[PDB]
Amino acid sequence: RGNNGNMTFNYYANTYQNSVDFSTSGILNPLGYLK
Amino acid sequence: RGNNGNMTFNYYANTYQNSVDFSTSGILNPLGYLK
Amino acid sequence: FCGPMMARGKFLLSYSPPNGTQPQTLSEAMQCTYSIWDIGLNSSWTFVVPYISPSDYRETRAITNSVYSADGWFSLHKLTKITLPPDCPQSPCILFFASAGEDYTLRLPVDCNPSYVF
Amino acid sequence: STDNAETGVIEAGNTDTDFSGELAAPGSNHTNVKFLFDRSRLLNVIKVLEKDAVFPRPFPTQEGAQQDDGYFCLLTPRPTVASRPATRFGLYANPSGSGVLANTSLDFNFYSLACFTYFRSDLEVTVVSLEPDLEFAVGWFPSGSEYQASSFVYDQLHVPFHFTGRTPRAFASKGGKVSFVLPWNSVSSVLPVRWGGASKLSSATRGLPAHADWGTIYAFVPRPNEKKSTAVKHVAVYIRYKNARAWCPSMLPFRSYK
Amino acid sequence: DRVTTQTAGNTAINTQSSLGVLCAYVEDPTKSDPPSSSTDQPTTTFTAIDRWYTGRLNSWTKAVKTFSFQAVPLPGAFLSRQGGLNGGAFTATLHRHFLMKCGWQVQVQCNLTQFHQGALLVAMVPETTLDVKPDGKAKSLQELNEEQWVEMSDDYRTGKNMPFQSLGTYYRPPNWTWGPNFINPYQVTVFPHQILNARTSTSVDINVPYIGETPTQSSETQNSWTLLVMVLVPLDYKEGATTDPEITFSVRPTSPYFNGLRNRYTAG
Amino acid sequence: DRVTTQTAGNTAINTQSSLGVLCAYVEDPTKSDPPSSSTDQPTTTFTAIDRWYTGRLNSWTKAVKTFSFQAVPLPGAFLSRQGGLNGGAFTATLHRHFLMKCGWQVQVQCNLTQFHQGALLVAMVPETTLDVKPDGKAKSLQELNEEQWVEMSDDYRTGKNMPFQSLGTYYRPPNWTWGPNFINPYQVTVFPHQILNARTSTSVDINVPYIGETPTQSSETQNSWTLLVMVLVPLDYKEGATTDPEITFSVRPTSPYFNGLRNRYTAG
Amino acid sequence: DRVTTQTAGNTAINTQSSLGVLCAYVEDPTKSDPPSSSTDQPTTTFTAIDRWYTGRLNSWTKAVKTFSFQAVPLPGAFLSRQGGLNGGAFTATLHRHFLMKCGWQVQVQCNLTQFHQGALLVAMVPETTLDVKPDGKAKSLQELNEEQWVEMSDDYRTGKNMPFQSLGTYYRPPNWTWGPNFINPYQVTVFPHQILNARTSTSVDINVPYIGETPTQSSETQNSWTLLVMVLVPLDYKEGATTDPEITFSVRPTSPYFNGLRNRYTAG
Repeated sequence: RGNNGNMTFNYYANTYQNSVDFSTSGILNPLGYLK
Repeated sequence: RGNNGNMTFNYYANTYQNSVDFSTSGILNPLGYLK
Repeated sequence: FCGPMMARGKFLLSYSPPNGTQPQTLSEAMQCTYSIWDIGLNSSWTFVVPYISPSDYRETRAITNSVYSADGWFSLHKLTKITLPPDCPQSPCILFFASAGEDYTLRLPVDCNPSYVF
Repeated sequence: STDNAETGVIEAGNTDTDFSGELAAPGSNHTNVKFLFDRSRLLNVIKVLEKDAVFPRPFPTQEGAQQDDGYFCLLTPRPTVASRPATRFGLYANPSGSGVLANTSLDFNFYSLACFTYFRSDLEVTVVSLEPDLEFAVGWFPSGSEYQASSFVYDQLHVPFHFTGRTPRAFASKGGKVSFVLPWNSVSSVLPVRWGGASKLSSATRGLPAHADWGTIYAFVPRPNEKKSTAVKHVAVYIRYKNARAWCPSMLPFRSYK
Repeated sequence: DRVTTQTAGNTAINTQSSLGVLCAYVEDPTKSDPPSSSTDQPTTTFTAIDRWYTGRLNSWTKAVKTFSFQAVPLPGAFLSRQGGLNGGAFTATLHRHFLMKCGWQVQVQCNLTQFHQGALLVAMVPETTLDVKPDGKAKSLQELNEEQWVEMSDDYRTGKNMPFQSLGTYYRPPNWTWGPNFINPYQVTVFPHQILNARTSTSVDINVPYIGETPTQSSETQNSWTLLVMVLVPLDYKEGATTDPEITFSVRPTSPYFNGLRNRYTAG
Repeated sequence: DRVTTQTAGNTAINTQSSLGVLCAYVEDPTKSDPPSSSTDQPTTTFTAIDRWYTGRLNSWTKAVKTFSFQAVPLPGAFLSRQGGLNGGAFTATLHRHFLMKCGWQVQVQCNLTQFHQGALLVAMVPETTLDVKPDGKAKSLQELNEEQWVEMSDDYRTGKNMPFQSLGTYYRPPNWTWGPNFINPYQVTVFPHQILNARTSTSVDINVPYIGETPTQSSETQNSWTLLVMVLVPLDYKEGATTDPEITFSVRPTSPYFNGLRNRYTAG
Repeated sequence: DRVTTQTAGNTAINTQSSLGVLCAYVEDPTKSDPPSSSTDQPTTTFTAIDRWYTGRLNSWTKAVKTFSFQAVPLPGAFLSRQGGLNGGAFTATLHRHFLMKCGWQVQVQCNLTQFHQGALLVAMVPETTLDVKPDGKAKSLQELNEEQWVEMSDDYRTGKNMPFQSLGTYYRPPNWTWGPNFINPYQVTVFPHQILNARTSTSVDINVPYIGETPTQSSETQNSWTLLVMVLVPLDYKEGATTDPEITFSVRPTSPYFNGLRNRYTAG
């Protein structure tokens, strides 16, 4: 989401409004684990 | 409602257009009661 | 605690909500929120400063001093002096860390202070 | 409560851990990375081109060089100097002397909260005029690309090649503003907030990333070279991070006690 | 429990005061895939490089001040043999590949006594240039030996002294006031770390996964991880106690992937 | 009916001319929950503080003019012992906590006769500074005794005289003309109240719940409720009738919650 | 195991050498009912008094002889603030009630070293007058500070010096030879206790229930329990070791019942 309150409509397609990775094919987790 | 005649659409989500309380989890009533 | 392992001693950590005068005495600290820490096998002690406030949120910056931006004091008293055997360094040191408790939350992003670059 | 910080792991407690009480309900999620960086801030102030330019040469630049300074804006929160990537951030405490005063920039806000090593996002750019009733246009070329210099003659008027091309050119209305979003376009996967490598095997500057940016923008007047003016015009460049993501916890700048 | 022995190849390191292994970011920093940026079959782990390499650091003395430190660049230290860190087959393979991706398992050894006091912060720090002098050149083995420990200063706290490109005579030399590679000594505990407190253990262990701005990196120039040893509490003891305790470290490259095989690297 | 006896702890107050208890805002102003702004287990009601505390107010005379009044700050009056209002264990607990949240049950006593005439308006007023002098200082017990009743004036009707911060020599001192803490005497009946009319009763009862700009408030500075006694119709009687009838009041804190225990409050 | 943390209200006391808590007479000395001798609703525990109060005792030195002791009357010490023992809301409530019934949880703290030797007997003793001088007056804070430790003597072993009523000139003054409040030092281990041996722990814990000749007792005069700290084996150590180890204690009133609320106690 981010700082976005637009729930309604998206005029431009996702791949144009944003960049997406190409394929190679609440609950905050810890950044450290003691083992 | 308030002084609002917009019945139709709400472009921005409720949590952006307004503030809402966080959780801690016609008929006009009297402000005084004689007991 | 970063003194030698042969050392022993006890400390009294206390948190006092606002008062007209800041507590100084062991007798005063002991009447506030406090815990007694014993030096031994385990080296550390965590102390959670309770969130005791009139308002559901508090000011992050004390621009003006008030009950909403200043919430009292934390203090450390030595309860029983540190005891050491002969041939041991004196004045052991205690490392201090600060962090957010599990229910800690921040609200309203504000402008940064750019002075770190001057 | 009893613990051992030497372990490298300390659990976050609450009032009821050692004392008597309860947990305070969550008040907000403003520390959310995506939400936090999703707002515009000033990146740099640049001069407006009124003719085809000569892009600043690489360092070290020697006296006598003929080039346009303070026109190109490298899109990055990282320190920049004279339109190029930099490591140290500088300013001029003594603006008095000889030599060109290199333009420098830094996203002050970003670094005050950049407690991580890598970052990535799309970039929303907004250009605002700092001059009254200005009609300008904005040009931009991708990370790894370059400014196309020179010009062509139409009706005996010189028109810079920066008026054409295959990359974004935004002509604002008189007194208007320009705004658009750009995708992460560097060849790198993420942007190194701090870096410890080197971009070359020889005579390289340790810690200086080669393409940690979203490209370069510049502004120009939609007028031929001949109708050039004498008063330098300035434009402010704002940036906003969209769909921001961050990796590997790191430090925040040191705050002096003096 | 506190007694552990970690095996790798024809190598095994023991400790009788383990605090456990601090794993950074993921439960198993060892899991890793080949780089998506190279189409050539990579060279992966073989038994001759799946082991612990051990080296030395300068001794800890009463004179070393708070926040003074020592840094070990990775894989840099292998390339320069800092502390006598000769990487055997690992270095030989590193020198023959353009690219290298890997994680690290490290243990820092420093035994004191129940009568000594002091604490060292041992961390694995991402993307630093702490092994370089402000003039841009890497500190030589001799320079490391002459200084012993680097003192924390305004320059380091500020990043004011990090490597940089001189602008040239065309420009007025600016006042350098800050750098992104600064070190805020109070926040070094933000990184994967353990504290070597004289009173609790004689060693610390950290296990980190590969990180970088790209899927894999140049063998000869990368420095994504740096082993940092910094004084938090000055060393102290009474006359008669052993002085200047030594410090050593063991490093094990994990899940390495080498790409771009070629003749041995030769400086240009 | 008109004869009631209200018990609380080791306390009981009787009246034979009750008009009933005026409950403000809700049917049971006693229902209340712990403050959401404090994570520490609060101290709640215990029998030693679940009771009525009784004090005195200045006598009513023929000379007191219409709209003249007396004010009792809550819990302020407990802190200063106004009217001899010593809060026993309640005050002792109040002085040892940073925060306090509670409601109040109050009864004002003033018996006249079937031959006297006059009426007093007794109200519980939210958020006032009627107990403070214009210079900002709280009226002392001596000052309250010297004035007896505060006369209604342009200053009070206007809020022109409420406490304020002097601007300093840098600013031209402005003409203060109004204040939000004004008192419109004609509208005091808007608040929870009852009227003590010489001809109908010798007492009045009001029961109010906790209110405030925040879930709980500073013990030492809050003044969300103020007991106000104001003359509506001047007292009058013929020679021979008892003169200067006295006025007393009883206050009971309800559903109190104390947070932030510490050593006794000490002025800075 | 040996590491424990006991919480009570906004209080928590930790020890890393616990010997366990010695509970007197019953498995849970905390279970208790209201006094059958008072018909008024009692004030019971509230969070502001459900906590540990901590104070000081005089230091232990090589010069203190075997069987020398220090005594802490309960609740007496709260009333006189012995050792800086200010009972906050507990004392405030105590001073406002005629009767009080309660038990006690106590911990005595005194850390030594693996190089020190000596042992202290820490006991909770029922019905003593060890806090009183033979002339009948209670020892003042100054007198306690001047003597530091009370030496065991024929008078104490005999009870010969306990408080008493002088007969008057009508009678021949008799030879006082014994008293029921004597102290047989060898049998002090008959009481609920633990021994603080330099070599085994730095603290001791005792938990006792309410006791008395009647269901409840006078707040101002009762002394059913007395914390006794007595030397069993003299302190000793070599030059260089820390001298005069300090002694502190923590006390928590359990299941208190207060009856007979009234204005603050005022000496007659």
